[PDB]
Amino acid sequence: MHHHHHHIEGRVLLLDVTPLSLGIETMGGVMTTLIAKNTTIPTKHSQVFSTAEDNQSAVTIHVLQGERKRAADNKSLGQFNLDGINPAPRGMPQIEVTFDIDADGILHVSAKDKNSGKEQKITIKASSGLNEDEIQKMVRDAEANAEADRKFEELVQTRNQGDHLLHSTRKQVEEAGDKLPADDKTAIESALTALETALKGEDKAAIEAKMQELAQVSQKLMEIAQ
Amino acid sequence: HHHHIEGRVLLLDVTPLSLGIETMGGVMTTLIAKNTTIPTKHSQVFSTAEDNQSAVTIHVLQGERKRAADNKSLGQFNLDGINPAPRGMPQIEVTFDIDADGILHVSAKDKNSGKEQKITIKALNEDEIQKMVRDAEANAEADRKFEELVQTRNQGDHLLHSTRKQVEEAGDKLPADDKTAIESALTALETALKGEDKAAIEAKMQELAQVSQKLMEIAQQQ
Repeated sequence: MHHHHHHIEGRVLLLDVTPLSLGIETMGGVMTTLIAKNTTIPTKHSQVFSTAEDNQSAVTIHVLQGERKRAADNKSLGQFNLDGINPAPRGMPQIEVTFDIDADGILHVSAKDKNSGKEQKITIKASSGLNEDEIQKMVRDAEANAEADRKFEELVQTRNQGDHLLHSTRKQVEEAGDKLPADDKTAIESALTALETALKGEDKAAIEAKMQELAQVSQKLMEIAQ
Repeated sequence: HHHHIEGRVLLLDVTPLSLGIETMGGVMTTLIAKNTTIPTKHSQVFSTAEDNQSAVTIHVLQGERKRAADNKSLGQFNLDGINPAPRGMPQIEVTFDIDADGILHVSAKDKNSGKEQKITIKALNEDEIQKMVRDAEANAEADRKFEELVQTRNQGDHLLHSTRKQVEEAGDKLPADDKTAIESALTALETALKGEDKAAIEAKMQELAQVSQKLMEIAQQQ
């Protein structure tokens, strides 16, 4: 006797639901959703995130509310800081961010360093403002821009992948005095400047091609100097 | 190196597929989304889909498909001991917890009875993962239309049964022509739920609400 008259919703009378999605801002200005809309309070989500660059001592938890992928197109609840992270390469540290909304509708956002054991913790309301004309306007707007939103997401991904290489190679440009051959660092310079201008923009794996081009130039020097 | 936060953290694995449970309508409700960093923990609250429901079946699904039959079943468990009540009343807290080793812990806890059941599933292959993602990509429109359809059906079903309860509440004080109209609208809606069209359903829901005002007040006065 398994599943019949055993089913599940999804809808619970005595409890509130989240009017619209809640999350944090991540590199590239992208909203990473933690608690999705129409989620029934109380709810809790705990997830690990990391620093966006090498030797980074601090991160800003930025709480966003909305269905848009672009952070700026989402309502910004509030933000706080967590510092005192032992330096380490980009992606190395482990920051546990937790969104816990209680029965009263109070969002408890916390960020913890799994290394130091240090945690900054705040509460904020998800229930303020709103007024469903607003909510519906927001979600409808999200429905309108959905394609552009997804495109933007993949774009940002490729982008940050490029930014990492930019910062890296630029930080790796001088291993020693004049160790890197002269006039190579010139073409390299025009290359990565033209890369900074390659992303203020829209497109594409074109950037990616530029990246796979700029990886193998100084790769000579660097690899032989390893 | 300014202030930012990257979602990608190395040394830590990531969910290959979306994980969730089967919910009313035969739809897969996602708790832990695809490409989420392990360890991760998500918790929500669910209720019964029916009145006087003494138990719930937690059916754990993995995949990007909206239909439950279109995803992978990781396991199931029954939670009994639930004090029979109207639907929506019981509070069943469902938790998905994937620890560092990649182990899935799914728990369900009835907050009234305090009784709790918990399963642990271990850790598909690259093929059939990419097959799943592929099927998702291909059928995405059909899936979305399906999810919307089941949302609408759920709405209309709540409306249907609550209205029927309102009728049963006072059927003696309810006018004959009014009763006939209401029951025609109910039968119409019930029939429309079995269909594939949203607009038809929300229409019949509308029309049902249009003739139900007297029923509302009369039910109240009892």
